[PDB]
Amino acid sequence: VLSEGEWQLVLHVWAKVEADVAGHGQDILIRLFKSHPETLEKFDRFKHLKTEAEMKASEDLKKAGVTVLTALGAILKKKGHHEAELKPLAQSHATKHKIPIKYLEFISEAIIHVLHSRHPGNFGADAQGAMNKALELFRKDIAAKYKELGYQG
Ligand code: HEM
Ligand SMILES: O=N[O-]
Ligand SMILES: O=N[O-]
Ligand SMILES: O=N[O-]
Ligand SMILES: O=N[O-]
Ligand SMILES: O=N[O-]
Ligand SMILES: O=N[O-]
Ligand SMILES: O=N[O-]
Repeated sequence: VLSEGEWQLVLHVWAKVEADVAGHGQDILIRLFKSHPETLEKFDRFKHLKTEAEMKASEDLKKAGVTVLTALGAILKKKGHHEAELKPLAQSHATKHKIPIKYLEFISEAIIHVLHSRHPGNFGADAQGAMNKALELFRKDIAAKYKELGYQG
């Protein structure tokens, strides 16, 4: 359970993300795909992209990134009261996309990497720790839902 102060660190850096969600989503998904190429294979629509340049020019990839961060933002803004939001997301990611928890770990790592790079004004050690705690809570609650749904994750 996060403190209100931890949530405010999370939401203060999230506010900067929201200045340009598309740009942040491109940097985050590209970092994920570069750092863990096997994750790109889950995306039928742009799994053929070969290079970072191709990835940056992909309007579909950009839209995916917006979709991810907007859904994650809505979850973060619930400050742990995210049961309703997590239901559909868990279901799709368990049953349709087949995203293992290990891959949610990799995207959390990519998020933290990009925020650290872009937002040193709002992402010092305390803020990074709060964001890690928020992402760990997300993964914990998603993992519990996966088990309910029948997916070993
Ligand atoms: C913070 C973590 C994540 C969030 C909040 C998120 C959110 C979303 C949302 C909102 C959608 C659209 C609706 C849906 O299908 O549920 C989506 C689609 C998808 N997500 Fe995620 N996602 C996350 C992580 C991942 C990861 C790590 C992968 C793969 C390694 C993944 C693979 C997919 C795929 C394959 C689709 C379908 C995209 C398409 O139609 O081309 N997601 N995700
Ligand atoms: O009270 N701030 O963790
Ligand atoms: O895309 N960052 O390595
Ligand atoms: O496509 N924005 O959630
Ligand atoms: O706690 N949300 O499943
Ligand atoms: O409650 N969403 O399946
Ligand atoms: O649960 N929808 O893919
Ligand atoms: O993308 N992780 O450093």
